[PDB]
Amino acid sequence: MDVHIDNQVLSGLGTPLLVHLFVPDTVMAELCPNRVPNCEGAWCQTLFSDRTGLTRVCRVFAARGMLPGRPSHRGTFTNPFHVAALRFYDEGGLVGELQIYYLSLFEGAKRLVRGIAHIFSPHALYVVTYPELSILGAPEREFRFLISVALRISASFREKLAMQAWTAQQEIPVVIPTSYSRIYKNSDLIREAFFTVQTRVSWESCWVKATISNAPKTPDACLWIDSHPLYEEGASAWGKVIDVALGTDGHCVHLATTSDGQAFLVLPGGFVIKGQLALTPEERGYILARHG
Amino acid sequence: MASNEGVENRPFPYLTVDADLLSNLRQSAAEGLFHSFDLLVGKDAREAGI
Amino acid sequence: MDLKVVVSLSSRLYTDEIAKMQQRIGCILPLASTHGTQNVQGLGLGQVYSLETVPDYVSMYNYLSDCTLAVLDEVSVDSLILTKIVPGQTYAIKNKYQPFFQWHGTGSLSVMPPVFGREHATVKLESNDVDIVFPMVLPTPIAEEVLQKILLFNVYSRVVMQAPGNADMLDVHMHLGSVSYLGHHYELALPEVPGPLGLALLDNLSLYFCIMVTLLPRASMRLVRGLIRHEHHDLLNLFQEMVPDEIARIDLDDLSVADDLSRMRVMMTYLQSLASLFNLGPRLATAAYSQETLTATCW
Amino acid sequence: MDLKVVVSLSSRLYTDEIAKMQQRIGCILPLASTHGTQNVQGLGLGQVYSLETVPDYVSMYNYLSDCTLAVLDEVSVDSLILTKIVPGQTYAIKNKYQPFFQWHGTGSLSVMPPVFGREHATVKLESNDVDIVFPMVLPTPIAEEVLQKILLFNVYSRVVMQAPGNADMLDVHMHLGSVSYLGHHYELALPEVPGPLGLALLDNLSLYFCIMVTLLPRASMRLVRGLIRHEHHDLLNLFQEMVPDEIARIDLDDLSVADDLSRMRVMMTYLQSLASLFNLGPRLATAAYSQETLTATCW
Repeated sequence: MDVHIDNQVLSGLGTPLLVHLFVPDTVMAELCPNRVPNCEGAWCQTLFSDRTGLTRVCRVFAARGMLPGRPSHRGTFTNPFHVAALRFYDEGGLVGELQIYYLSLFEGAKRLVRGIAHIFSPHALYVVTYPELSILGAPEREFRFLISVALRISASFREKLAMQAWTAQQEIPVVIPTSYSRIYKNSDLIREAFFTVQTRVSWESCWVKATISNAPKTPDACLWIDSHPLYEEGASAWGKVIDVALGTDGHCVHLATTSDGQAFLVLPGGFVIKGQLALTPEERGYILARHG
Repeated sequence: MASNEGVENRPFPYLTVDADLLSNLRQSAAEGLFHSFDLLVGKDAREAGI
Repeated sequence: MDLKVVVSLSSRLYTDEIAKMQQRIGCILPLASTHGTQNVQGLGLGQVYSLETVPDYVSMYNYLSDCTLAVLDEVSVDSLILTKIVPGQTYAIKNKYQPFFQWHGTGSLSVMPPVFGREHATVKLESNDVDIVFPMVLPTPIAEEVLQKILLFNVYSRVVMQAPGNADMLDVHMHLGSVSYLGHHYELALPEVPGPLGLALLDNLSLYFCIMVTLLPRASMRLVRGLIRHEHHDLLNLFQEMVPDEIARIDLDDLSVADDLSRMRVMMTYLQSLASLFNLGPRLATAAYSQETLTATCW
Repeated sequence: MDLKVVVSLSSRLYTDEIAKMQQRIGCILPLASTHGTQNVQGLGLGQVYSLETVPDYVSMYNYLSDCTLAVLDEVSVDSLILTKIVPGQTYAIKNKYQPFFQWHGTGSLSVMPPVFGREHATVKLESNDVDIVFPMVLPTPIAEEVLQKILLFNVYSRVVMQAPGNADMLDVHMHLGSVSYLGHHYELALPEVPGPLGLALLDNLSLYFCIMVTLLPRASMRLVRGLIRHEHHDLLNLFQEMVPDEIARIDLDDLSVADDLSRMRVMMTYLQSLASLFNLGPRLATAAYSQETLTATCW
């Protein structure tokens, strides 16, 4: 409980009121799979159930510890309707956002530590109370935001196909087996590709990072790619940076976004389709408030 | 140019020549008239070892 | 009272390097241990500073202050003749650094790690697969300026994490990047990532800062809060007409000389201790100098 | 082996001028050059200390840190004789400075510029139209006390000059006039006014100390907030309890990042420059002392 007295000297800087917390390891396993990283970097954020938002309070830098109860394993130490957001990370690039709903922090402070139900992930979360001192719309905004943006990109791809007399060419010199005779059903390629492109949504997708570029000089020479398996053979990876191999390996749909607003759909076999990126100042600003 | 590029310090038998060279010595040495010159202060103006 | 150290080389000279070593006569380098016969790898600073390794400069200071310092005297095809630095002896010194700094009379010289450039102060002897790393001797002002810049960078690097790029470009490479001189400007090498063992100094700094900020006086704050608003001064160009309200909040209470005096005593006593955490470098006092020879007499 | 320096005067002295050196045979003097006879002017402190203009304390500290010290040894119609001060050598000292004082064995002497009137410590040589100024010598603790007290009194005088609301001249003089050490009592003079600006002692240790102590809390909060990790020293955690709540509620988002860097670096430079001032620069010890003779065997 040392980080709690560590905060409160300067805790009043960013935010008026905060809630102390503790997160089990099985709960973190949603954020950082196949790893148990420390949370020294982990920087919080805040979130409101309206267009207004404030972030970057950076509440607690907290080490792992077992709970004061003996049977508490080894967890990570640290309007009633909103989706409060937290962002964990370390010195490395292992970053994860977790959601918390009120009615769990308000009612969870019941009576000095208590378990509460976590609505987003089906596990308990522990809340410690210092003894001396329009429901579905709030989680539904980000989802439809990203869905409509990706659909705009898809419509751009479709119109660019229309400009080419409904044909495609290569821009990545990878020799195909030349055995494609409806094998893998060359139309099913683009059917399943559009499947996975329009279905998948993540706050950390390629165009998210590509919209927000620090410099003019470097990101022009920088590309942001994400390739995901065909027919959901595995998990997706978002936000790889290119300071090609991805055209070679089949069953990987590749999406490459530039800083300028160019998108590129790469299929297995090196074929490239171009699309355009368009975001209004409002959505650009919302993404800048979120990611930055 | 640089001070010591080809200046050998070894103790040769020097010839004692009559004509006088001292005039305008430090100024022509500082501005840089002659390349590969070496200045040695009183602690280092002796016959070197063998 | 008389110390002559010979370092023997297993392999040959390989004349390609001997010319550069020979115009490198009369300069400092720290050696591993004081014996009549030395190892070749312990001689230079090459042990503490591996080429592949990221530089952590406070560790270089710690290594450099511990080892004995030696004056290069003569290079021979198989031999390195160096007399060392006896604490109570006076000897001449002559220096040529590729970052070239001009000295004054009676100016104390500090010994520092070669922060500026690896290729500059290091000579590779690939014949033994070694690299002789010479330390940097600078006038004390520029030395403490550069060390302060190094520590402030080691802090603000941990700070500027997850901030706008406008923090990334400015503090990281406007003041922590370059060091000025009379019509001159030298860049610095910067550790790409914050180095461990550097902030080990900063922890003690935070301790002293907590203890000092518990005992700050009151009247000085009132004087400054008055002088910034009523008058104009060059030292007070920093503060504009607006005051940091922190001073107003601490200032509220009245004055008493009896309170100021004991605070002042303990503040003075805690100011004598900072010279241990600020030096971190063996100092050499200047006795005489000649720009026409670039050969001073340090002490 | 020898270190004596014989100065020859150009003009023959007057009879009145001879008497006071024979009075002040036992006193330390600055010396610009360790070489030959050397133009007369270098010896006195009248170059650093200006009879023409009000001179700062900074020049006197920086000069006495670096310049050579000498002892008057013999005086003749033209000739003056001095003995160089070299580390590791034993000398004899008289207390021919004026501010009457006690001495003690194992006493830690330090050389610092006269805070009192130089005309009280200087002699004017009208034969050579020059002035010889003699530097002050004080044991370490009492010198600490004198500087601390005179700076406190300067701050108080500037405050009573600025805002007459909180102004207690009588209790200021009562608390800062007396100096008590070893059961001995000394009452030192206090100046009448700080003035508009810069009356030969005011600017340096008032302004530097004031701006450093105003900036220290903000800089310390920035550093402590940036420095928390796992591996940091434990005492940091404990001392985080020490800091006041108002210093704890200080905002870091108020001040700009560039302004934060400016304040951090400027305050660090000021504090590093101020620390060595309070170590009191030129230091020496003593073997024994004889009062009725006025003789201190120093080294």
